[PDB]
Amino acid sequence: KSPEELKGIFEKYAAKEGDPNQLSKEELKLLLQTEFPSLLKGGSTLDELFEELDKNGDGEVSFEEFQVLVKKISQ
Repeated sequence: KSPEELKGIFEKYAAKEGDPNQLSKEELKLLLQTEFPSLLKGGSTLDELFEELDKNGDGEVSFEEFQVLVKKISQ
């Protein structure tokens, strides 16, 4: 999906919890389950993936640091 579509997705799942800008594990899980069910395991198991994506180290994943996932996809 284009970065734009991925933004749309990011917003969808983020907003589904409430926070528009930042995904928790659950938003990621549902996101991944719907759009990329492999990636729940693939590359890294969800919990580890979350840490890997959360470069800023707050816990929850912003659209910017979420680009690490898109990088992984590109790889």
